[PDB]
Amino acid sequence: MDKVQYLTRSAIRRASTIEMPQQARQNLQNLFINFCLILIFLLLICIIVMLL
Repeated sequence: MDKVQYLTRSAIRRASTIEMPQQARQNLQNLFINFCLILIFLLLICIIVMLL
């Protein structure tokens, strides 16, 4: 790596934050529900496997 490091930095930062600063902020919300889903369900799936 040597050029793909700065080329990528400007590929998303100067494209996904200047053209969709209002949408990207709202879309990022999906990261919260996804983690919370996998974070709370990873425990429930164990209740049935540890009993049946």
